This record gives sequence, structure tokens and C-alpha cells, in this order.
Amino acid sequence: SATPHLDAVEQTLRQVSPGLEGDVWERTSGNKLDGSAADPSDWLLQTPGCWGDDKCADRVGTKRLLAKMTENIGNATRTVDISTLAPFPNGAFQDAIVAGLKESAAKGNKLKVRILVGAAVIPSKYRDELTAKLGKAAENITLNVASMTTSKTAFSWNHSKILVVDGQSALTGGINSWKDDYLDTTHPVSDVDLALTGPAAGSAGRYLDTLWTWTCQNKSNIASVWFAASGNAGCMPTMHKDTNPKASPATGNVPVIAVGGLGVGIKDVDPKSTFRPDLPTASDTKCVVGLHDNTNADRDYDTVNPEESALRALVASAKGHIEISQQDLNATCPPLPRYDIRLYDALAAKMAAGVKVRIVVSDPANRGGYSQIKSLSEISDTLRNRLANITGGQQAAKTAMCSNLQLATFRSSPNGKWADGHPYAQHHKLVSVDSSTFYIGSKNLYPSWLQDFGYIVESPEAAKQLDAKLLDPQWKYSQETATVDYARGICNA
Ligand code: WO5
Repeated sequence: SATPHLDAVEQTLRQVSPGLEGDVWERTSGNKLDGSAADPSDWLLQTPGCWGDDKCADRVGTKRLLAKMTENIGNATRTVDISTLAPFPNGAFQDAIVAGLKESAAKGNKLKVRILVGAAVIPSKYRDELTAKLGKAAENITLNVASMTTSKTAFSWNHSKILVVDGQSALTGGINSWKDDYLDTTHPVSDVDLALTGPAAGSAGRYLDTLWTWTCQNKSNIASVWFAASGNAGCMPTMHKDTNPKASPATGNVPVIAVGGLGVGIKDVDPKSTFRPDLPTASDTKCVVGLHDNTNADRDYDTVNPEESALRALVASAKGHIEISQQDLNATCPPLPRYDIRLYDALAAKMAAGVKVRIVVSDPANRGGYSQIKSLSEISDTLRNRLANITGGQQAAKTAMCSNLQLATFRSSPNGKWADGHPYAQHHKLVSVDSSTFYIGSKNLYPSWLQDFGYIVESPEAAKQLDAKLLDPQWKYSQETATVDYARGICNA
């Protein structure tokens, strides 16, 4: 196979969540990473993209992200489908959406549009604001806007950040459309989306139909859903299926696995799954005895959240090296368990076999929204303890870890903080293996029980562009904070 990593992941997903294939996860061929002729790596919609400069003067990343949002929407002929985490898009994010919608309306197109947010008056106000800003272009648009909560007790609601146009183009990643955190600030959050086209955009459209089908079903229950539409328009549970081809056109040669999760409160189990996991044991992840742990001790939860298993399978597929860039690997407990045991066990299995692991997280000084640990020791201790189970003791665990781990906090320039004195915040949900296959999406590696979505792309060419444009500049500046770095013999943990 040309695609050993996807092959492995796909075999896992089909055992975990067979009934969700097509809708919540899906393998496709024939896609394209959607970069420009001039800078073919600029499918990689990183922000801010001001490497080396503690003042972030030239934000080539941000500029390209907003331009690409506008360009994709402006090319719509039928549908625009947006999900994010509340608040609703504002600032220049909202401006980009408005500009795109006006452009499409001026090219003669009549559009259906869905905008869905997860959250803990807002929707109708956002609809009205958008409608006002569109002017005459609003006459062309059938709009649905909604906020939703699927479980109050599991803190479950939409967390995906997706923009799909005509079922053909898709932008997704970790970026919320929040002007204060990303744009109008001298300490912008560092994050990444990707832009693709092809059948894998269809996959995202079918994922969004899954969420909207639940949302429209629950639209009269105020505790669950707040819905607003333009004119006399109804809720559109299946806009994608109804408006776009099931057979999405091919655009390139890139193979992709789309994968998401349904969180808690949409669907409790995949009734088709016969998955029978070995559930790891004995860790110190559950800080309190009362907590129900969906991440580590709920088989049914896995079957409706294939993304957790997909990310653990991506790690397990690595033959040489794994790079992980996250806000955090660990969650705040309560209400969540501190870590995903199976993920740390998969990383430990890899280091024990000499596969190199790099983890870069957000500076704990953020705490200090954008960090959930006090110290990198909270990561290294856990990896060491899980390594001890398979290397025969704590000493052999520490040696394996020091010979195979790079663990650090993020910086984007030579300075320990931004020039304005605020720590760098990082929010990527990024995993790359073997300079071959990578995940970009909204699903954090720390325990979380939300509706999420992302893509796993197997393309050494694209993975090399990801190295040059993101992971290499990240390590260049971030390596100075490392507590463990096998490449320089640092072992302070
Ligand atoms: O949008 W998210 O965990 O990646 O709530 O900060």
C-alpha cells in the first residue's frame, strides 16, 4: 500500500463504529489540499503566521486565513455550512463571511446557509445582524442559525469548527471565529486550519447533516436548542444531502479519512458495533470516585466517538517519529478525567520501541483558558508511569523516555513571551507521523466529550510542507523550553 497509515486507521474505525461509516467518519480518495499556485503550502491555514517576530507585525497566516474564507464563500453556488463554538463569528471573521455571501449573491446565486454553534436571544440577534449587513444580498439567502447543548451533565455541545461550501470545499481545524483572541491583539493565539476540496468536503457535509438532524429534532426544547431562520424558512436537517451531490467531484489525488464524534446526548451507542475493547487499567486519571469516565471506561461512548480511537490509531501507525501540537494533553479534573490512558499507553509503546515522540503544549503561564496544567511534569510523569508497565520499572521507564521524547512549551520567536508581555497561547489540534500522515481538526487529545471533527491526510508531500511551514519553525523557537529533548541529551523530569 501507498497508504499504510490510513489503512490501519480505517481498519480500526470499521471495528469501532461500522454504523457511522459515511456520516461520522469516512475514507475518500481524489481530494486536493487547496493551496495557491504561488505558495502551494498555503492550504495550511495557520494563524498568525508571524514566525520570528515577538511583535507579530506581518501576519501572513491571518491574512491568508481570512482571504480564503472569503474566496471559498464567494465561490458558493448552492450551500454554505458553518459550525463553530460560541460566540458566533465576529470582527473580521464575520466580515469575511458577509463579503463572501455578497460576492456569491452578485454572481446570481441563491444560497442555503446553516450556522451552528455549541454553547453552555443570541441566535435571533446574530441572524438579524447578518441580515442587516447583507442588505439586498439577503433576498438571495435562506438562513438557519442555532445554538445547541446535547448534554448539560457531560458538558456536551458542538466544538467542531467547519466551513463547507457546496459540499465541495472545506476549511476545518482548531480556529474559533473570535476576534479578541485571534485578531485584534498583540498576543494572538497560534492555531491552524486546513483547506481542501473534493469528496472529503462531502464527508463534512454529511457530518453537519448529522448534527442538524438532531438539532432540528430538538428545536422546540429551549434547554437544548435556540433556533432562528430567515423569513418563513424551516429548519434544514439535511441541507447537504438534499442540495449537493452524494458523488462529490474529484479534485486531486489525496486520500483522506474524515472523522468526528457525537459527544454525549445525541446517540448513546452504534447498534451495529461489536467492538470489544481491552480497557486499560489502574491509572490515576480519575481525580474524584464519583465521576463517570467516558474517555477511559465507556465502551458505548467510543462507538459514537470514533475520533478518539482514530487519533490513538494514528499514533500506533508511526514507524519513525510522531509530532503532537496541542493546547494540552491533560484536562482539568473534575469534571473530566485528567488524561486518556489508551493514548498515553500508545505513546509509551512507541517510545519503548524507539519511535521518537515530540509534544509541544501551551505555556502553563496562560492559566495563569489556554492551559490546563501547572507544569510539563504532569505530562512526563504520566508517560514515565505508563512506560514503567512495559519496560519493567521506573528506571528503565525514565531511560526510554529520555532517549525518545521531546517535551516543551510553545514559542514563536526567540522571546519567552510576546513583546507585549503576555505568554504565547497555542490551540492547535495537530498530530503528524512519519512526515507522511497528519490530523488537523477540532478534536483535542485531552479528555473532552464534545461533538468534534477533523481530517487525517496521508500525503508525504503535504506533510513535508507542514514540516517546513509549521512544525520546523515551532521546534526552532520552542526547543528552548524543553524539559526533555533526546536530540540534545536533556533529561530534566
Ligand atoms: O474551542 W476549544 O477546547 O479547542 O473549547 O478552546
